[PDB]
Amino acid sequence: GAMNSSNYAELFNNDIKLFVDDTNVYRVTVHKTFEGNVATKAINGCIFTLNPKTGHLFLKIIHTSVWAGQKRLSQLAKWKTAEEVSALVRSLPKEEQPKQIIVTRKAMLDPLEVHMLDFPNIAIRPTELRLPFSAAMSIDKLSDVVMKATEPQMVLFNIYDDWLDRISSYTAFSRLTLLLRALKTNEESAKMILLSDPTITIKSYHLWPSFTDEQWITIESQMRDLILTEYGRKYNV
Amino acid sequence: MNTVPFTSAPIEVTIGIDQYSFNVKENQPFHGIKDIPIGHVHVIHFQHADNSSMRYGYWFDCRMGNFYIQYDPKDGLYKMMEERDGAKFENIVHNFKERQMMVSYPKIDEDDTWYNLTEFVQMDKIRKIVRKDENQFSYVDSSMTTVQENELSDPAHSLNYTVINFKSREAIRPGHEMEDFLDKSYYLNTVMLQGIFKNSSNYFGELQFAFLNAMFFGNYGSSLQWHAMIELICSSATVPKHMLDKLDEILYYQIKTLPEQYSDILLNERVWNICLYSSFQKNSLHNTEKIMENKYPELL
Ligand SMILES: CC(=O)NNc1ccccc1
Repeated sequence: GAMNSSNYAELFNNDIKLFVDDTNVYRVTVHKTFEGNVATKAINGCIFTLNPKTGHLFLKIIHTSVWAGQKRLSQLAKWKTAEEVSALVRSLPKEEQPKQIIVTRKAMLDPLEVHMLDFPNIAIRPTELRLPFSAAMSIDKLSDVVMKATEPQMVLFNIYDDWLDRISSYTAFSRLTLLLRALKTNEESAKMILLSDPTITIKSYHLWPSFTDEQWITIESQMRDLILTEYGRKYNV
Repeated sequence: MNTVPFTSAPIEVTIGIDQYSFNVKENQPFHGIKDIPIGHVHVIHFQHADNSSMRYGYWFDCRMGNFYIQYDPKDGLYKMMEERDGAKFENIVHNFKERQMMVSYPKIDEDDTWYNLTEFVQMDKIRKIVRKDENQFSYVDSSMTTVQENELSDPAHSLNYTVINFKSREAIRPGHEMEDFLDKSYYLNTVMLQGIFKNSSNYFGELQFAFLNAMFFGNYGSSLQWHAMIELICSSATVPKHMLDKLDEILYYQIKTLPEQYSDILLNERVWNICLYSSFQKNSLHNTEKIMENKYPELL
């Protein structure tokens, strides 16, 4: 059924699964109009689908042109998300199709289930976790590719860079969510932390800096301080 | 006017005839029911005093033969049977009518309740779902399950209601996923109306049938089916105007007749607040919404 802290390690077993986050598919800026009214302007977005065991991110870019002449875009975005994920599964060879698909927001269960009627053997599940995946557009390389795109586009990334060479999926995912929780609670500081030292670089084929093991522990520590902090500055404790 | 004679009443039972019911005491001299209006289906049903578990019942139409009731002490129930010997039947009935051992189906002449509850209920059509074809009448009880209930375990004793499923390939055209799920006009009209029932009278019949089994027997799957068929219409942007108006009337009498103390279990909040306030047909069920709000405002 639902996914929560009890059944947390299921993600790293050898059943293929994908997380799907739809938070950034429909993105607007809200402005005033010459007559003094308000209007939105859509910007490009994306569907964030992730295999938590491999790190593979399938990043489907949603070009504003999708929305042209559409009504009820918030509700349409969820159906368009389900159509893109269904198309993604249908493209993959059978041994590569997920056995589960875990949506980060319950509103996506019905729109996805209807799109995957052809896959009665793929389980569509919700989750009780407060996962930070909306912060994924706070990763510069990801935001860049999304904002520059001029047409629909699928771009593939390993959100773990080469971490799996040295650590396990369970720890790599814990690292990624700590980094995404920090970026979400205070983007400026979180970034300051990651880049303070110019000697540490981001390889062109990676998203995150090339830290050693000991640097990552120092990094992870500071990200926990931040999240505790912002919690005080937000709850006065 | 027609007659259902009983052989005897060996056990204490509450007996129902359509929307009427009366108490018969163990070995009270009772020999059945008279003056049954011809021209409608009818249902006769039973709740033993000794075990309020198991409401059970027979659907029957007097034009289709001569039918009596006879307690079976092996199997423990009032059984419906057909008398094929015509002159033996007439003679039995006359003798019991003469001795006045029968209760009169008490229809008030202003009252169209039964017809309004049964307009499109047909005996050859009920037999397409309560399969028991050696008999002209059809047995239902509280605990019988539906074909779709067994898909989620005895098929001969099932209620093969038409299968409705909103997240199904039958209900969802490929490439109109969102259009078809949010607006079920194509499921309702092409798949169900044109494809299955053939017409709305048939669709309304099954729905009327669904409700009465639910109300009379507390058959849980029957009430899932009534609610489903309601929901499919309420959730379709494009419904013939004649269908919507007839539905408003049908639901209006169903609501009016429901016992005031059985509503909590027999009415589904989600379906009704959708039908009446969110769905496409929020504006179109004027009679049913007035009676729902004055009688069961609690549900809303
Ligand atoms: C299934 C089928 O034959 N018709 N629908 C129906 C109509 C009236 C009574 C019972 C069912």
